[PDB]
Parts: sequence; structure tokens; C-alpha cells
Amino acid sequence: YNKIVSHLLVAEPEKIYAMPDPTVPDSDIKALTTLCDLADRELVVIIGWAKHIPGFSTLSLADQMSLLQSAWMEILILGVVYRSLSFEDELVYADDYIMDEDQSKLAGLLDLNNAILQLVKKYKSMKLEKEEFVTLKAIALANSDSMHIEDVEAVQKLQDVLHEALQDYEAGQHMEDPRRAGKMLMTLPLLRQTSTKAVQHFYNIKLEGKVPMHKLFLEMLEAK
Amino acid sequence: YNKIVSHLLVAEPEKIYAMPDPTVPDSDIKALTTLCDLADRELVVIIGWAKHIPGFSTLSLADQMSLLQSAWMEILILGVVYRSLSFEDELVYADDYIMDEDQSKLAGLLDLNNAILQLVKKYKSMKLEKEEFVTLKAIALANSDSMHIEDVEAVQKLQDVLHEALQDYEAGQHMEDPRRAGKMLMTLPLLRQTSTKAVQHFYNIKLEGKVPMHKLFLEMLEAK
Ligand SMILES: CCC(C)(c1ccc(O)cc1)c1ccc(O)cc1
Ligand SMILES: CCC(C)(c1ccc(O)cc1)c1ccc(O)cc1
Repeated sequence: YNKIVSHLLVAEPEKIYAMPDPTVPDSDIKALTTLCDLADRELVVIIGWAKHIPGFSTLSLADQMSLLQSAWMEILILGVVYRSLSFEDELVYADDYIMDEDQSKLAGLLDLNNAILQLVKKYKSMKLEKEEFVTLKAIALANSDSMHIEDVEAVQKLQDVLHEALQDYEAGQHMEDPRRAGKMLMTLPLLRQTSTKAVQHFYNIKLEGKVPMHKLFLEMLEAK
Repeated sequence: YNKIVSHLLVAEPEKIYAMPDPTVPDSDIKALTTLCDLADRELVVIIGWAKHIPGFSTLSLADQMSLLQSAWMEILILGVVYRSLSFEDELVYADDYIMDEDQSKLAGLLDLNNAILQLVKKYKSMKLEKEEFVTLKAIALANSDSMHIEDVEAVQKLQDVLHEALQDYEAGQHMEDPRRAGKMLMTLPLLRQTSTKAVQHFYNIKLEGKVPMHKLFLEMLEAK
């Protein structure tokens, strides 16, 4: 099929482990600390992954940073959503960190994780493919609506290249549904809605100062 | 062109007036009271308008209400965005209520109105047409991601009918850009993001109890 899709598939990063501290008693602080630690390490991986998206590394460093600072939460959330598609009412943050409803309650994340579960449910019904997941991640980066872009036409070209990839993929692989590309694009509002609420929630956790957070996660949170 | 588009055009409601009280001194309370009063009357008009969307009135009354309760803020915001396309740095809430940056500051809405202005700016660059505006309003209603839908397949059919209308319209009217329909769909995340923040902001105004609000606006706010 489409070459951009095949390229994004081979550029997909390896999974990483959450490694919750086995000496620490389970608590809301432990869960939130584990999750923000995992996110910090995933952000390093996301920055490296974006260099593989066609045209991304030719943007100015400022525009690269603006896109990543706008899109990082959507990219992280799309990841856990995809990892969770074969599960029922559980979120696979990592192979060693799967959250059920009780754990979400304990961490203070019941409402936020339930919105992520709504995303999972919709993609399950659509039978979201890995090809579509990696293309949507890249589209979410290009379409992230930063207010600080220098070269707007170059970012629009990036959007166009990835959108065309999705169009072409669906036209060749899903002829039974001539609206599947658009259906995939119409899942992005709920992703943006959930990411908006997640950023607000974890910014409040940052302000409360009870959960330690690493440098990169704080930089992305403070920018966003 | 497409019949659904032509139908939505003739079903477009007439504009209504804000009618700020000329005896009341200008204040943040006056501005917010005027705006929520306008929104309350527009919500009545939106409920009547939705009956014209093909298939909408055949949904259960519960599903009709669920869609409207999820989508109402996006529909209102898309309206002011469209009315503002011929203006510069001003938001045309009504012909008699146009907000510039200073008035937004006075009302406590500078950040929220600036996000609405970001939507305006993007649609200006895309040269958003009335045909596209009315189709996107209907798509926003069908795609509003309510958690309480009874007949999910019927709501998906509604999404499909309106999405096909946009597809067909762009294929016939905008052959120069084979990705214009998708570009239009990719403006919906920023609309959802801005509406999410607006709902939070006006719910806080509701809780502070200093701005009087009418019955329907309160019902939509409390549901959403
Ligand atoms: C703030 C990001 C964070 C910790 C996260 C971490 C790793 C990951 O792969 C996806 C998301 C998160 C966001 C929302 C939420 O409900 C729970 C956790
Ligand atoms: C809460 C709805 C409200 C009052 C509104 C009213 C009429 C209308 O056509 C569109 C929106 C609004 C929302 C966000 C905002 O920044 C300013 C005002």
C-alpha cells in the first residue's frame, strides 16, 4: 500500500516498561508518579520518532518544538488507546502497568480514564488497524493547532502529505467503505477533547506539588 | 450541487439580535448577561433547526436531546466564527453585539475569544463557504460524542449521510483540492477544544452566581 504508511510502520518505536517501584506502597501518589515517569520517557521516544515523519526535520527547530508541545498529550493518549484495543475496560499504559476501574479510582483518574475508554470503544467498533493508528498519530502532530508556527505553509504541507497517505491507504485497502478516511479523521475531536482535559488535570497535579515530575514532562506541561 | 447541502442552506435560521440593555451600565456582568441571554435564545432556534437535518427527527427524543446537549456549544461557536469571517480581530456575536479585544478583556473572555479568533483565522485562510459552514454545523451535531446514545447505528448513519454530503460537495465544487473535505473535517478538533474550554468557563460563571442565566441555557450547561 501507501509508502508513507509503510514508513511510519517501520518507524514505530519499541514499547517501554513502566517499572512501578516494587518497594513503594501502592497509593495515588505512587500511581501518578509511575504514570508521569512513564510519560517522561515516552516523550523522549516521541521526539526521536518524529524525525522519521517526512518533512518534519526540515521545519525550523522552533516549529518542530511548537508542534510537539501542542500535540504530545494526544500522541501519548493515542498510544495507550491502541495498546488497549484487545482488552476490556482496562488501559494498557505498559505491559507491566494495566489499569482497571478500581485502580483508576484509586489514582483519581476515573473520569479521565473513562474518556480514554470511550476512545478505545469507538476504535474497537471501527476495527482500527496499526496502519491507521500510526498515520493518525502523525496527523495529530501536524494538526495540533499551535498558535506559534513560523512557516504555516510548510506545516500545512505536512498535514497534506499525511492526510493524502490516509486517503490513499483507505482507498486501496477499504474500498467497501468510501468514507473510512473521513470517519478516522472524525475521531480526532474526541482525542483532542480528552487530551485537553488531561493537560488541565495533570497541570493541577503539578501545582499541588505532591507528585514529583521529571524535566521534559514538566517542560511539555508548562508549554501546553 | 449536493441536495443535503442545498437543504441545509434553506433551513438556515435568520439571525437574531443581542439587544444589550441600553439602561444598564457597561460591565463584565452586563456583557456576560447579554451573551448568555443571546445563547439561550439561539438554543431555542438550534433545536428547531435540527428538525430539518435528514433523519434527526426520526431518532428517539432521548437521542435527539443527547446529541443537542453534547453539541450545543460547538454549534454556537461555529455560528459566531462564521459571522466574523469578514471582520478583523472582532467577534460578531450579533449584528448589534461585536466584541473587540478591549471588550473581551472587560468581560474576562480574552483567552477564550482569542481561541475563537484562531478558528476564524483558519477558516479565513481556507475561504470557508456558507455551504461548508452549514454542513459542518450538522456534522458537529452528529459527531458530538455523547456517552448516552441509545441507537448508536442510527447516529452513525446520520454521521454518514452528512459526511457524504460534504464529500460530494467538495468533489463537485472543489476539484482543484482533492483533500478539501478532509481539511474541513480536520478543523473540528480545534472547535471541540475551544468548546470544551468554553463550557468549563461558563460553568464556573454559573457557580459564581453573579450572572443570571435562563432555563434552557442552564439545562444545556448542566447536562454538558
Ligand atoms: C499525562 C500523561 C499520562 C500520564 C500518560 C502516560 C503515559 C501514556 O502512554 C499515556 C498517558 C496520562 C494521561 C491521562 C490519563 O488519564 C492517565 C495518564
Ligand atoms: C456560552 C456561549 C457564548 C455566550 C455564546 C453566545 C452566543 C453565541 O452565538 C456563541 C457563543 C459564548 C461562548 C464563548 C465565548 O468566548 C463567548 C460567548
